[PDB]
Amino acid sequence: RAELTVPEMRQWLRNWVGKAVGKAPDSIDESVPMVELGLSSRDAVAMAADIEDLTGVTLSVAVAFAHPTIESLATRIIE
Ligand SMILES: [Ca+2]
Ligand SMILES: [Ca+2]
Ligand SMILES: [Ca+2]
Ligand SMILES: [Ca+2]
Ligand SMILES: [Ca+2]
Repeated sequence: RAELTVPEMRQWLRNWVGKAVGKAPDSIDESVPMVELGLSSRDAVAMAADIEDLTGVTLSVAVAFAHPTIESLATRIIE
């Protein structure tokens, strides 16, 4: 119960996207492709750095685009 969980990772991603695009985190759709959320390439760089600070994982292009939705990405980062 101590480790970072998938619900926690999902929430953190919704918060991040919500702040980047100016929307309530609860309104961020976890099933759409993250390239359709209104994130910029600059956002991707910043989010990748923030994920590495949160989890110690350096996210590869391969992993991210093979898990291209918030819910699938969160599941793969943790799991
Ligand atoms: Ca923005
Ligand atoms: Ca707004
Ligand atoms: Ca859904
Ligand atoms: Ca660092
Ligand atoms: Ca791994």
